[PDB]
Amino acid sequence: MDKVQYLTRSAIRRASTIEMPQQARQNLQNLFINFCLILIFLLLICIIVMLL
Repeated sequence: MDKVQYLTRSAIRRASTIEMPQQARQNLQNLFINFCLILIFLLLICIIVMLL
């Protein structure tokens, strides 16, 4: 790596934050529900496997 490091930095930062600063902020919300889903369900799936 040597050029793909700065080329990528400007590929998303100067494209996904200047053209969709209002949408990207709202879309990022999906990261919260996804983690919370996998974070709370990873425990429930164990209740049935540890009993049946």
